[PDB]
Amino acid sequence: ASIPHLILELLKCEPDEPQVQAKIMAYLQQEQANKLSTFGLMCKMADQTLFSIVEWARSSIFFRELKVDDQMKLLQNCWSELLILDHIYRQVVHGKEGSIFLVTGQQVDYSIIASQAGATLNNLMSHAQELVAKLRSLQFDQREFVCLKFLVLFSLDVKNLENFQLVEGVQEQVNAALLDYTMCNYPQQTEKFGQLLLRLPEIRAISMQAEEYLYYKHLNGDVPYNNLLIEMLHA
Amino acid sequence: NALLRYLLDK
Ligand SMILES: C=C(c1ccccc1)[C@@]12CC[C@H](NS(N)(=O)=O)[C@@H]1CC(CCCCCCCCCC(=O)O)=C2c1ccccc1
Repeated sequence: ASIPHLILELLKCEPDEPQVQAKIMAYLQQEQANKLSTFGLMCKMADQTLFSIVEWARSSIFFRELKVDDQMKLLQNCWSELLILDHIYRQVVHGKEGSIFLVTGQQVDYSIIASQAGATLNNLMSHAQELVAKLRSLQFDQREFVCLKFLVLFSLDVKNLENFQLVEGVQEQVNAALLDYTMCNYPQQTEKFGQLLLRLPEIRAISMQAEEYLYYKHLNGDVPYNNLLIEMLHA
Repeated sequence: NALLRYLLDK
């Protein structure tokens, strides 16, 4: 209890991620049976995650209300950050440092995955798990997770929108609701709200570096053909 | 990005 109503409406938009887990792993079980590098596997997992993210956005209150051009602009401004945030929150939920949990729910030792990555993605994963640690020490919960997801989707820095005022209002509403919820449910940890907000630019920097890395790796022919991932990358 | 548009209109 002690949850503002707007945050319950936002929680109503969360997918039955058990079923999403199952469907993604079924898709991959089927695809691999018809030589796939670990990097390509991660690319295809991120592709399915992107499909699910699009289904979550077009399920959102406020978001459906937007012209499809505005939806496109917001989604292509924030898809990478949403991916990184979902990864970080997954790690926070499972909270077994020294392991990485995939959108499949599959746990794999951080060692064996990092061994296969270059310096760029290794640095980005290290930073992501530092963020995981800090958010765990703050007791990042699901309510704050969805509030952050909506703050990232409805970004103030997306220009050339027709209904920028809708995005401004959504930002104001979600910011106020998260303030109220965090400080009322965690008097334990005053300034937890400002800290949560301070973590967003860092997630964003990680997201942008990763986005450009995968873009350049695609231009070099090392990103296996992932339809929506590559489509988001090119634009 | 025609794929994203088809996803959002479907
Ligand atoms: C954005 C991601 C991503 C997508 C496609 C390709 C690589 C990364 C995610 C985001 C979550 C997503 N999970 S997933 N696969 O379940 O959809 C992806 C898994 C994950 C962990 C990557 C470890 C694999 C690296 C080994 C080969 C690297 C070869 C090389 O170095 O060139 C990502 C993550 C990236 C940055 C910082 C923090 C995490």
